[PDB]
Amino acid sequence: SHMKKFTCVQDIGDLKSALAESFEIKKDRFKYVELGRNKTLLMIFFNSSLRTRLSTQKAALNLGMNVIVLDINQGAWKLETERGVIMDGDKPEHLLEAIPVMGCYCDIIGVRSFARFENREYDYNEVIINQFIQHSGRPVFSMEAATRHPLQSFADLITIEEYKKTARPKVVMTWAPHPRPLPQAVPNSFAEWMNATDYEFVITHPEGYELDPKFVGNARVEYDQMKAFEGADFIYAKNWAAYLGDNYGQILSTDRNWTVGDRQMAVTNNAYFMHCLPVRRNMIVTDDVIESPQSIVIPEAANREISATVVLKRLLENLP
Amino acid sequence: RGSHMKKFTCVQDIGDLKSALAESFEIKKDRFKYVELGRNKTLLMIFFNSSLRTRLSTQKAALNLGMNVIVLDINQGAWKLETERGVIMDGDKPEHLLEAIPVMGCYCDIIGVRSFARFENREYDYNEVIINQFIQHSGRPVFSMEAATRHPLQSFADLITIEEYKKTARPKVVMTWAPHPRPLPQAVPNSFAEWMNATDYEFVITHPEGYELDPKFVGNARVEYDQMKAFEGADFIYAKNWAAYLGDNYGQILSTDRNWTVGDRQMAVTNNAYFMHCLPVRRNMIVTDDVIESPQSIVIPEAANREISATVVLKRLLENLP
Amino acid sequence: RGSHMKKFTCVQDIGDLKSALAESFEIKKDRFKYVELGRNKTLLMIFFNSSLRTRLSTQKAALNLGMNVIVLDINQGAWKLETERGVIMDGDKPEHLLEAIPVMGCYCDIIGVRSFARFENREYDYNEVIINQFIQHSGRPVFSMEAATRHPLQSFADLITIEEYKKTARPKVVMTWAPHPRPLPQAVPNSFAEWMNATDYEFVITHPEGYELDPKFVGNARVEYDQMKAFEGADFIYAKNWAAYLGDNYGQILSTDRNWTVGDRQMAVTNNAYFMHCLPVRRNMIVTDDVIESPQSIVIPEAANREISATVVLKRLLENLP
Ligand SMILES: CCC[C@H](NC(=O)CCC(=O)O)C(=O)O
Ligand SMILES: CCC[C@H](NC(=O)CCC(=O)O)C(=O)O
Ligand SMILES: CCC[C@H](NC(=O)CCC(=O)O)C(=O)O
Repeated sequence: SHMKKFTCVQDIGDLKSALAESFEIKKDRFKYVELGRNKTLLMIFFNSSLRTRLSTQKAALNLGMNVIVLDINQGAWKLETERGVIMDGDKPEHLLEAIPVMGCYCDIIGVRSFARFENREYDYNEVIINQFIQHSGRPVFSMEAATRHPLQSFADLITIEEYKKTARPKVVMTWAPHPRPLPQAVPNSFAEWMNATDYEFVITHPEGYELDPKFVGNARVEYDQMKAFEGADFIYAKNWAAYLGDNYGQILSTDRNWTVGDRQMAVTNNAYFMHCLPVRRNMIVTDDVIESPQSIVIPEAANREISATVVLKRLLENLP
Repeated sequence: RGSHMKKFTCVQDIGDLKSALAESFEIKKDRFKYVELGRNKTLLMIFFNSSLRTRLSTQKAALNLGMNVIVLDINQGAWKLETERGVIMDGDKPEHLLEAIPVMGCYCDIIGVRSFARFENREYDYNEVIINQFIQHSGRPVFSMEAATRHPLQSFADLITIEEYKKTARPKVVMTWAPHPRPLPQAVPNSFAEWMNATDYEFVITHPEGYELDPKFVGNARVEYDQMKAFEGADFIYAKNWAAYLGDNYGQILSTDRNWTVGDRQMAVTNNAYFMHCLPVRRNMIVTDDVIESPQSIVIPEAANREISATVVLKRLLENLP
Repeated sequence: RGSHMKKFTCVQDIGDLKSALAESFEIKKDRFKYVELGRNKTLLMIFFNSSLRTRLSTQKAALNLGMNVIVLDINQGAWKLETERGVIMDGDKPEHLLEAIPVMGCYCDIIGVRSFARFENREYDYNEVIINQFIQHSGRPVFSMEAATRHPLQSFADLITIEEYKKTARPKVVMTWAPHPRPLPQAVPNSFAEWMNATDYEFVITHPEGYELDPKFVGNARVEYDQMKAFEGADFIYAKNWAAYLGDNYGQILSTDRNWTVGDRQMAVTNNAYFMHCLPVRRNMIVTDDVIESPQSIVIPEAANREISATVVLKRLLENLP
């Protein structure tokens, strides 16, 4: 109703009407194509992106909006994040001017800023995405911040609601091996959203990979993957670098027994396989599992356009 | 057949050249006549390689039809893609082509893909594996922005331009090889041969020994190893370099013999022939500064038609969307 | 002029400043008043160098008028261009500016170009070769997004903002140099001077010894080598760095004297002068964290005006298209 931003599941409000708007748009994609007329959306990327990048633009177009995609670093000037420093080097511009400026030429702003893993507090305080909310002078929405990825999660919800065979399915989020250290933003956001639902949500990961409590909530945590997978209805695999104190942003394991393969899927209740994507085949999941019919990885991606369209619509409706 | 365009990768896709030409000139005359046809329709242009002409003329084409445009440079703004299936993705690539293709198809209505020959495996390039995967798994109509072995958008523009300047019904069009510093794909030459072979033009291909093109593209086109003989009485000169193709020289430079550089020497022997080149062009390599700057050079009006060929193709595709 | 705009590279192109500012504030008031003027008209924005403000603001401006927009980053998505004629293109560059320019002109209606001075040859930069070749060969109206020696879109933005906040009819506007770690083009300064010199303002330029600008730009503007003196009783402080321009020091850094860094010390001596800067600004080099964050700083409302200057220029250009 009165959406001023979109960085967490709280901003979307009641999940019932949110899911209603979602399926309404899936049914009539351009129904609100006149809503965003003469409204401009500025998409800012500090990181790579295929899905968010494409689906958000399609989403804005579904609402008749103008779209400006800006890849800082590539086309603009490197930004100085720390205040008070003497800008006599690498950075030609300071985030403190850049943010307000960018806000001068748009109506809504989308920002993607991966966790830098330099300082756990700096990341978890979502300093950057917050400065955009504080000084852009425009409604801001996350395209993945340091600790959350609402647009993705919202999409994960829509798709599960879409394929679930029972009213309260067992949804198991599972960790998987990866060669590089990834943020825990996707995992945090998933947990955050599944917890807002009535699903039988379970989190499984190797020892040492506990996520932030404020995110895990009262979700059951199982250190045995095969157990957690038992009778699952949906498997949401995703890797994430450590989080606890002395290991923040670190790779503690690359154990390939966690790679979601047929073995683990067999113990499930013919569960569907999900994943936000990008996905490293034969690392996170076997070719067979991802290529199998229980894999709804694509319908999942498709819904990204919907979550984004719905969010964008709400944001527009609340514009002055 | 032209009213049933499901894709656009070769000359067969365009159907009757007569009507295809008719539309081309209709649109040259009235650029935004169909600006309402693709309203709320979205085009996704995907580049795996650099581009100026295709990049710019396709977007303009899309806009002439009122479409929405999204240009994506994989590698630059996205994640590197793994092209081989079955491999363990424990390295350089975060995403696999198998997921990327379908994903991309989710957010648009029509897809345009540019993927140059990689020259790593001839079969891989000539079976057009990549471009075909986009066709098989994208879920959308796909048009080539230059694949490994063809470049229909260009050749279509070439046909339009030749039909636009030709002084006779069946001119002598000579495609000539030229020296180049790097190994280039035989896509433009192939596609040119294919389109010209589809016309009633007197088509001749001239290149040094060792640079013969795939027979399926050469067709029954006369092949002349004496550049000066080929140029005689020509009405159009289509210069373009391409790396070797046969046997052990696939994707190799056999020579950089500057005797083939198109200079006033060869042009003189022609019937005051027009000079054409798809661009980019390395001056004083492929063609002399004098020739390319000469009034017979229609290099630009040629490039300009790239907008027309793309508009007609996109229009056909729109008309055949579900 | 102004009513017959065929380009926009310098202040003469805008014409009568009075009506120019009239349109500027008309648009600030009603941003999409002419959203139908540029329908089906396409704008091509070319970038040879980085940009945040021109890049963003120009697109917004175009969208205000309902135009189609294509942003192109040569080097990134296109092929590297050969700027010199007559060379044998057998290396780094696959395309020559001589084809590229005309080609780019084929797919749009209006062209915006950004080409920073290269500091390789003073005459080459001040003759504004590149920006002029676009004007000669694009076959389209060309507006500057910052050439080697001017940046009209910025200075027109500055004029709009100074007129927007000035407290008297003819304020004292001082443009002051400032230290920087790298050599920058004198485009912004030149351009600022040029626009100020066309106003009834009291214009003063202050910089270290050795940093005198091109006389053609300086005009009859007062040049004070004592920063503190110049700042005395100022109404506006327009800080900006620039590398040497005179003889043997073209494109060089003669000084990094931090006493010139605009701080509270200098602002103190002004008449509660506003602080301005085109941006990007290196904090604690050009200006103090405090001065820029101070309430006298109108750096952002200034930047916001970039959208207006570009919307007015684009509008005039549209109104003068065939
Ligand atoms: C609009 C100003 C553009 C430019 N500034 C830079 O190139 C600054 C880059 C740096 O600070 O290193 C200049 O001085 O002309
Ligand atoms: C939407 C997912 C984005 C990201 N994943 C990656 O960046 C994976 C990159 C890699 O595989 O190297 C993450 O975990 O947040
Ligand atoms: C439209 C032509 C595209 C490409 N050309 C190049 O890759 C030229 C590169 C160079 O000149 O270095 C080719 O030959 O297929």
